[PDB]
Amino acid sequence: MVQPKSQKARLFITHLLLLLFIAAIMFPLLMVVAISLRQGNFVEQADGRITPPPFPVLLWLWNSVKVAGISAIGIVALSTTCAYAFARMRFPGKATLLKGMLIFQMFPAVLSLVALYALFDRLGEYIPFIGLNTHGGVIFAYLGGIALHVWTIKGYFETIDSSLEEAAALDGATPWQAFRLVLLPLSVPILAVVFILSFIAAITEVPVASLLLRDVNSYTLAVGMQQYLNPQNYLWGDFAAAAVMSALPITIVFLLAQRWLVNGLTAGGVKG
Amino acid sequence: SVLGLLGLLVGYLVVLMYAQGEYLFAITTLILSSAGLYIFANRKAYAWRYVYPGMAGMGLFVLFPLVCTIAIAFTNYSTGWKNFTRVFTDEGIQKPFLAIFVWTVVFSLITVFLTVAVGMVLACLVQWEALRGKAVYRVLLILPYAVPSFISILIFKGLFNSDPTTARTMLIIVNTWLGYPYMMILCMGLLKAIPDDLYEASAMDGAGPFQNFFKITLPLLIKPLTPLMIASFAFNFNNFVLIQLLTNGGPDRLGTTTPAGYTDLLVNYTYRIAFEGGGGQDFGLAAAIATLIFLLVGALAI
Amino acid sequence: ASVQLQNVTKAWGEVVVSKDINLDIHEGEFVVFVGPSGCGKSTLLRMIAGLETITSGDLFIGEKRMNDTPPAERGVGMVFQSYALYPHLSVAENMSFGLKLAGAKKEVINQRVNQVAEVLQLAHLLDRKPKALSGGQRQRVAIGRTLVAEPSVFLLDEPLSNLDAALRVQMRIEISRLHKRLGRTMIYVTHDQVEAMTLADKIVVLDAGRVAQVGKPLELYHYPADRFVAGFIGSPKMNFLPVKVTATAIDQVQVELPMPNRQQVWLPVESRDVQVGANMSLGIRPEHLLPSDIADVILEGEVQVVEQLGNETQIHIQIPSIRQNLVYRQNDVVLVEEGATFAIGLPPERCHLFREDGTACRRLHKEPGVA
Amino acid sequence: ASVQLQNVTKAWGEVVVSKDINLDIHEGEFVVFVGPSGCGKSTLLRMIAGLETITSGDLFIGEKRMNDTPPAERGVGMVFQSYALYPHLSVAENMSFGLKLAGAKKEVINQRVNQVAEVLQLAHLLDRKPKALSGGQRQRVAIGRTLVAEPSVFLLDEPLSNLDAALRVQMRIEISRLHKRLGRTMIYVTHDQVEAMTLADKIVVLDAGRVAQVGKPLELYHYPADRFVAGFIGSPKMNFLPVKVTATAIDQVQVELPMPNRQQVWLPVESRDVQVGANMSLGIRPEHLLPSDIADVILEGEVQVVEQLGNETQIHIQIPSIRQNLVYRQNDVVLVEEGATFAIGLPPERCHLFREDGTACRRLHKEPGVA
Ligand SMILES: Nc1ncnc2c1ncn2[C@@H]1O[C@H](COP(=O)(O)OP(=O)(O)O)[C@@H](O)[C@H]1O
Ligand SMILES: Nc1ncnc2c1ncn2[C@@H]1O[C@H](COP(=O)(O)OP(=O)(O)O)[C@@H](O)[C@H]1O
Ligand code: VO4
Ligand code: VO4
Ligand SMILES: [Mg+2]
Repeated sequence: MVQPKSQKARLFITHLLLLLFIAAIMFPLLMVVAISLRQGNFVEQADGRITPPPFPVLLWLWNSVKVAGISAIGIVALSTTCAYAFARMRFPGKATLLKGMLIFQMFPAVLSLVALYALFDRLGEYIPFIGLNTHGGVIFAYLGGIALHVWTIKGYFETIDSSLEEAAALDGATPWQAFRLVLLPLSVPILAVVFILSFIAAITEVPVASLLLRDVNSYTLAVGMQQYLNPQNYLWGDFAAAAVMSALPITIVFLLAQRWLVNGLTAGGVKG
Repeated sequence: SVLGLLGLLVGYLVVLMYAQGEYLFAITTLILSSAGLYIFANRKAYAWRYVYPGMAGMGLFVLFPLVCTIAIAFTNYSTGWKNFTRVFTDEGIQKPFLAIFVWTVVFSLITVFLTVAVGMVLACLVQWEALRGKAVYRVLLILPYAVPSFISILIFKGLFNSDPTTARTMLIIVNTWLGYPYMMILCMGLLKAIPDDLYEASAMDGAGPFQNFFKITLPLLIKPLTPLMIASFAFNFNNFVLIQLLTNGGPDRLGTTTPAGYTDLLVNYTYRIAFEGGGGQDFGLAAAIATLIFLLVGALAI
Repeated sequence: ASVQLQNVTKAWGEVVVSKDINLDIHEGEFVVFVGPSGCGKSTLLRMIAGLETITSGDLFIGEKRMNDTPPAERGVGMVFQSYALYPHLSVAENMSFGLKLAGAKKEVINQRVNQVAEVLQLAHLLDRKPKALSGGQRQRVAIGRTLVAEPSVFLLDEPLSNLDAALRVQMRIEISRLHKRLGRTMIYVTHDQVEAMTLADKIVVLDAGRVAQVGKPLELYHYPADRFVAGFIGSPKMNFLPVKVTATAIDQVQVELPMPNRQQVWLPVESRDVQVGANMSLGIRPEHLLPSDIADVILEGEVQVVEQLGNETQIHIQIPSIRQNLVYRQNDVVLVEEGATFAIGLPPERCHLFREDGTACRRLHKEPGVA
Repeated sequence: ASVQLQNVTKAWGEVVVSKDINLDIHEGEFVVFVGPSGCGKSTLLRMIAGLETITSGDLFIGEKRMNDTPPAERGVGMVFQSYALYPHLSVAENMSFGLKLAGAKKEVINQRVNQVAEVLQLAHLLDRKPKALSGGQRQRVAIGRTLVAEPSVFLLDEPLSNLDAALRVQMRIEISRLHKRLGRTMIYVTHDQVEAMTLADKIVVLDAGRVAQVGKPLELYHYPADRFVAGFIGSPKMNFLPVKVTATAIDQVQVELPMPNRQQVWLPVESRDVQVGANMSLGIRPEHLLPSDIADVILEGEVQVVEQLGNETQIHIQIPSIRQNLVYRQNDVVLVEEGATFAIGLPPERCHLFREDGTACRRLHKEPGVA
């Protein structure tokens, strides 16, 4: 039997340890106590009464989820293409580009805010990636410049055996057809993982607040909670309600991508 | 011919760039347009055809803003080398600067080690088929990314109500709690790709769970995680205006003047001769110290 | 370890790949499993090792039930068909993994690894990742890993598939030496008749997930107990002829060949249950067919295919009124061209008689080398 | 498409896995590659297909340089050593992948896939992923992919390594029929002498990335060029007795046997480039050793190991003089126990002679078969 003896012991120890870890890392995330101090906060973000900032469920949550989904889809596509190229074909300057892109990946916002604000207010002319408050030009599909995911799909591509796409190429498939019909279906868990990471990064993105010109109506829920955080009152009992609301889309996206994740994809493929 | 008409519409814009007097913008847009058009039109550069969109997006997202900042470092914005001579002769904080950088690098190393270890262990545990509540367990485990990392500190401060060593320990533990799910998702993805036949052989060799992990799971995951570990090390080395509520005031571990703000990692140690341009809109000096930190961390990385 | 199996039945849902296997391997016995591709050999090896569950029946190893014992504590070692090689370790690390895990010593492990690499002719490739290797070298690395380990049971699974003839011979000699040194029970799965007939004290011939016969190699070659086993044992499959029984004696059955002259011969086979008029199935091995210079029925035919092997010539004759072609193995090089006439003699004493259901009438001829 | 390589040399860093290869394959030729385990057969195959890059030389396919041509356009279909199959596709999808990529019709795809699967015995497996397929079935799917394709060049890389005797015979027959029907170039790599001699129009033997000899199968068997090919073609390997020269006639050499009686025999071998007193290496094939009843010179010794193969008996004799064992092959079953004395005769007309370098003086004996 593959199942080992004394499994109940290891299973029980693992369950107890995981439960204790869950409690320890959930206690600081018990943010709902400040909300449920008064039930009027859920004031009344979900429905009813009047709240000076607009009802997050229909506006801020929707904007955040739309931006996150679009950015994640574009990021996944671009990163998977770049990683396939880098990992499994040759072109001059490849190594130099990898080392460069790694170095230029890392940067703080102390330069980002001024440089990107200059970029946006210099853009000015008419293109769909409108620099100023757009909700469709900034952030939206414009978070696309990513290095971690390019590296991640590349490294995953290095794991998969090459002989599969070698046989595909020997069958007359162009590299595009091979990449579409062999490499991606066996590499789909990494696309799921990177999609998850991109969605969470886009959802919880407080910096790059280029939507400040139009700061009441539709814009990102992160900047919305930042507006909730006001110096002269430090009002939090309703501010954290938007955070607990934004806890939901990540859970839903994680479950949807969980339906994708699977092991043993390259099972029984090649010998040796 | 369709890819040729698209260039003209882009090419019509390049006139407006020169019309508005922004020669650098005109140069960048003409360069990118010519590169894309030629790469697509010529059939020989298939790999460059695959590479161009991502590289161009990366350029316009990071590289141009970064080089603009380095250029700002060489002008007053209120110069060439006077700001760099100043930051070199910055003796008033030079001795604290070295020690602050040392503590920052030690802190980043220990926190990236702890984060990777915790994430990998949890991903391997959830990978187990004998575990029953896999889905609920892993969703509750990823949950710590729900907070946008701006008031998790506030609730921590509310639940905790001195001892700069304790401040450092709280710093490290809050980074681990806030960053482990990233490495856990990464290790889940990378654990999906391990062939099971190696585990079969290792079991044939008498390997238990711990030995099996340390011998097959760890070495096959540490290899694709190395670039990710380096990047996460850089991210845990430098920070910005976000997740800033730990250590309200100045802990003064190494004579550091730290605000009501977290991540003292060579940013809050210098906020006032820095931040919004040295506190008095000296963005030239701010960009100069930013260029210095970029240069030395790049030296460390290689 | 006296590996024993009783009513071991496997099932992948509804299909059954192992049906009532009752094996019995004594301590320190060499047993070889041979069967048609997909009979269940690898599944049976895994079930013995524990890589796959046993649905019903009892598996005994060393007089201890091992149905639910984990594969690590089973105390067995297996050579995988995919070689189960670690990609992230050199050849030395791959072969020394087991001894390093089981209480390493830093000198005896090194000595054992160097000796095994030397006797596998793997010295110069001691520090190369399995990517930088050939198929034969990978298979030999798996063999060396198993040999460096000292398992109670050696579960070798086709370890000589990607090797030239001289290397196969040397590997067989080395495995025989290791067996005669250790005295450990070993189970060997192979598709080579030379390997099976050489390295065996007992052979098991699987067929669609069931045991067809068990015995000595000479017993299997000389007195096959089933039509399938008789067709399986031997590299050129034995020529089978449909035939009608005409009369039965006390200890010999006479039969009537389907050729036009319908000559009848007396076969010294068991007469029990043999019914006059049954549609039998005569079988004669290609090597046993004598040239036509012997007074006999003489199956004259016409040549179709001549295969030259250097040391022997294989002639396929299309006998009239015969669906298949009799295969004839003459010694040395014979210059016979296609479309020519050829005749062969049928030894009465070398013929196996098979009934309609596939069973065999037991032969009554005392062949040499079989007790 | 004809395949010809001109001074092709591939070097992995320092290691020269292929050195100055000069092969020429005409249209419709069944060239079979044999050699030691790791001499460079698979590397040559991959470099012909284009998966590897040659460090020198030129590779012509259809009289056009293909050093820089990608694998798609070369028109080479290869059956891998590792059964390179797509695990996310069932058997039918795996086989029809190439046709679907070619954009053929569904009806043609289905008809041809069924046709191939019928002869490869996979009809009931036609709806399964490779994870549930045994090793032999995986190999058969690997072969069937190229079979249902129609590439101008067939690169079969050890295709029948994990198949039983009868199934391997059937696969040989089907592949030979396929080649006869089509008339396309097929390069075959095998470790089966039966396969090589029964399928090859021309055999190529490699040795450490170097071509040893190229010619007909029986030509290789009868007149080997060097010691390596002489000991490699034919199993078991040929016996080798170091000898000393005494007198060289016009067309025959007198070697002095190392026995204490110093019997000298005249070998009908080329007398060019041999000096009186040189130290040559005599070689006699095992199957050609004669019984001691009728012979001129007898090589008396004692039996060490006797292998009973059923259709034949192999006897190892320890001669007091030569250190090796004279491997002897006798037809049928002979009952000789170990430790008993045994004497065999040496037929002078059937022995090869070799120099210390390795080159063999050509035999003056007109062996039958070879022109
Ligand atoms: N990547 C590699 N680097 C160095 N040597 C290699 C590499 N791959 C194979 N070799 C060696 O080079 C020779 C080529 O043989 P191989 O590629 O295994 O195929 P084959 O044995 O069928 O010719 C072998 O000795 C092999 O061990
Ligand atoms: N998961 C599975 N489900 C159903 N049938 C299987 C499965 N795996 C293998 N088989 C089939 O069952 C038989 C078992 O053979 P296999 O497991 O391939 O090993 P071997 O051929 O070495 O005995 C084969 O016919 C194989 O195709
Ligand atoms: O791929 V091989 O080393 O068996 O010629
Ligand atoms: O179907 V196999 O006995 O070659 O694993
Ligand atoms: Mg098998």
